[PDB]
Amino acid sequence: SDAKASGEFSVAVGNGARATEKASTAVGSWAAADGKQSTALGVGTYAYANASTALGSVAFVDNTATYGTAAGNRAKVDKDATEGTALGAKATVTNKNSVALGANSVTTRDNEVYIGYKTGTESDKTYGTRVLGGLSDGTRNSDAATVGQLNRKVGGVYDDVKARITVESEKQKKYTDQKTSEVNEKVEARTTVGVDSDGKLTRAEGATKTIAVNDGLVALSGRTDRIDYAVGAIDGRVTRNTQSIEKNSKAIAANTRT
Amino acid sequence: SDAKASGEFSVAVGNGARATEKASTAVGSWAAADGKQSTALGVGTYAYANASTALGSVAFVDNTATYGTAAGNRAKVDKDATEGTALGAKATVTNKNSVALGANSVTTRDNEVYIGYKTGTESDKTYGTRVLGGLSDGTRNSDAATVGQLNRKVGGVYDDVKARITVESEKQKKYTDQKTSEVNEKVEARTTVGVDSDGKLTRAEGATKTIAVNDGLVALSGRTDRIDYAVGAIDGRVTRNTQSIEKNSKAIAANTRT
Amino acid sequence: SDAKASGEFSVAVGNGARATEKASTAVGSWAAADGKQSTALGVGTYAYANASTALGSVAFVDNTATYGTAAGNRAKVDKDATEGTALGAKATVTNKNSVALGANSVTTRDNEVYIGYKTGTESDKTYGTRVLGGLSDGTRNSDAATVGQLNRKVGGVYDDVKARITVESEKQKKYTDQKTSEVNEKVEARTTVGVDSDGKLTRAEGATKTIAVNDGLVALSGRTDRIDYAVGAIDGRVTRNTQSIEKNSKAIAANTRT
Ligand SMILES: [Cl-]
Ligand SMILES: [Cl-]
Ligand SMILES: [Cl-]
Ligand SMILES: [Cl-]
Repeated sequence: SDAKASGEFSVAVGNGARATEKASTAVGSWAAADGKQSTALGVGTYAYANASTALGSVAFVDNTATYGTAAGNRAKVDKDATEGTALGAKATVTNKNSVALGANSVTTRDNEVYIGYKTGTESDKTYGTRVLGGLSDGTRNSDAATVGQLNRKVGGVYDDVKARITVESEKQKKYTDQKTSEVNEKVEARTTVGVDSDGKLTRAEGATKTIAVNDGLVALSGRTDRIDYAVGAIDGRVTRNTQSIEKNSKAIAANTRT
Repeated sequence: SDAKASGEFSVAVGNGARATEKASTAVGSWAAADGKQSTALGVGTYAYANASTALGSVAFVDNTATYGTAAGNRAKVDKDATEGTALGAKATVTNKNSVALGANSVTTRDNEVYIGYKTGTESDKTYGTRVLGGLSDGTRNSDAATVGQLNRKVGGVYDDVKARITVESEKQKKYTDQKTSEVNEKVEARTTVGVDSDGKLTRAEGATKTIAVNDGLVALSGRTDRIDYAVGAIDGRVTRNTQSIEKNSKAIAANTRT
Repeated sequence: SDAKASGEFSVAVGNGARATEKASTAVGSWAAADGKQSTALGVGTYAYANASTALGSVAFVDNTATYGTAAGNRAKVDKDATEGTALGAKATVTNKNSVALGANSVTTRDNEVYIGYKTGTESDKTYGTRVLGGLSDGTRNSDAATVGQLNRKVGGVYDDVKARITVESEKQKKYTDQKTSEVNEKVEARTTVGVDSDGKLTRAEGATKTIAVNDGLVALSGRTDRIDYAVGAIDGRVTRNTQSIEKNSKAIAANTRT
């Protein structure tokens, strides 16, 4: 039917191609550039929105998707996805200001770059994921962190925590030793007595022989037992002496004359 | 005025289009491909640098930006941005070997991929950011780390640290018990005495009754008090007996005759 | 020789250009679009595979690389790299369903986006890396984590671990104090005696003066020494008294008459 270049500055090349708005360019049979400053390249390629660019056969930018850019066979920026950018065959942008990066890629949120993709004939999953490589370590808060950075950051903190736990355990050992020692000092100061050359108990301070207070008590109690017996035995003797003395006095008096 | 294809192998299509260097291609009214192996597609699209490619109306590659690639309406690779790549409408590359990815995107450093973007009519911020989705977990040090990886790596270390702190606290409990027990063993060994059937103090080892050394001392001191009194009382009696005996002897002698 | 548009819906523009399959479009001298729905733009640009798109002079998609998309001077999707996407001058995709993003970029794995690149005249390294900026914090497990997130996540756990170590050290202090105190209570209960107004030993409970059991034992042993001497001395006296009494009795009897 065409080619028909009806817009100002417009160019249309190929059978059926049409460029119908100002500054539109359509190149490829049946391509259509129906937006202002729109560009369509390839067969059946449609750049319908203002400022849209569709590159590759059957690439598509919806007429509502102002500033949409689609590159690759069947790459698409869909309804309401203003400023969408689809990069790769069969990539699809369905969100504003987002990027579907890679063949078969999709978008899921606005203001997003998405590198996951519609899986084909072999996955139970709806979307597959892509590994992202070739990164320098991020420096800014909004830079991507690498696996290397993650490991080093986590490893460093892990070693620092190991180290702190060590210091604290040593502190607790030292503490218990000093606190336990305090009580041991008291025990030692109060529970021993020195023993003399002749067995006399003395202050433990700088003494040759040393014994425990309980042993000293047992031994001293034994001495007391002996003394206790003797005192009772002597008492009996003294009583009998007294009685005999008074009996002698009486007899002396009787001799004298009573 | 044109179209003018003056370079070797050059092609120019559209009113005013020009392709002026070897292997240049300009397609679109007023497009210009002025670099060697340069390609311009769309109205007013300029590929000025050697090996530059500008795709979409008003896309632009500065003549100094050798190897610059710009795709999307108004996408631009600017002065000195050699090997720049602008992907999306109004994307701008101002750094060497960098990529402005997405509509409105910019670059800030050389050797950078940048997915942040010039914000429009509604932000006090100069640049907005984009969330990046669809990643497989990175495996290499220069791979991107995912949120999933970050959480699992940090969570695992966190649990490991919990576990270590537990082991160490239990070690400190066990330690204090054993150290505190040592002193308790000493206290117990030195501060008790066994008590006999008849009250005799003995070694605490395997004794029926047991008392504390201080109680034993108090009780033994009381016995000593009693003995102390008795010894003094007996002494007085013995003194008086002696005096009476000597008096009797004198009287006996007087009876005898002195 | 050409231009030759021999495919259905095909368009070829430029000397030697050829579009030889259904829905193929070749624009640029010596360009070739030899795939179904293939599109080649620029001088010597080859879109050989079905559904391939090659944009920029010398851009190339291998005939086996179905759905390959290459944008930029010399950008290439190579043998067997089906669904490859090369974005930037001299970018090369050698893996299925992968993206070489940026000038000089490469791919290393299938299902990968790669932003590292072949270094040129000044590196001993084969591949350079690119910093990735402009990210919003990831929310999903497959979102990219930012440096900001990594730091905050790691910092928060680090503070939490600090805090836990503090609590546990305080627990160990409190524990040792209470356990050490228990033994101190026992020591104090068993190792002191009260001293009376008149020196009498009593239970330490609510006493004016207090002394240690070992000191009390030493002092009590000294009293016992004194008593021990006295008992022996008194015994000698009592023996002598007895002997004198019996001698007096004998003399009294002799006086009486024996
Ligand atoms: Cl005694
Ligand atoms: Cl006597
Ligand atoms: Cl007498
Ligand atoms: Cl007489």
